[PDB]
Amino acid sequence: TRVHSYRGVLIITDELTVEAGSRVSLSGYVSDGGTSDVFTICRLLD
Amino acid sequence: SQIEASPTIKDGVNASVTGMIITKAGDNDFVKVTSITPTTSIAATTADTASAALASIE
Repeated sequence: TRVHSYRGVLIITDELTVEAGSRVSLSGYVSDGGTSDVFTICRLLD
Repeated sequence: SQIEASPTIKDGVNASVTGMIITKAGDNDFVKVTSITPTTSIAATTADTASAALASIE
């Protein structure tokens, strides 16, 4: 009788996954003119 | 030392020293040792508790 044993290595298996997300943000409004240069009263003529 | 140095055996055959057991490890799954006079004895099937055998056969 021997009963003699052996020894191995520590083998482990795992599944890893990292995830993320996305969101789009928008801000708009109906045009009521716009930032202009030389905002002055005018007198058009044809 | 010799069994871990053969160019075509080095990978796939895991061995020990006791006080040896030529098992399999990685890639290659099938192993077989045979001699005439000295020993090359026993079977000691690795496939354990069905699951190991089943996982291979599946």
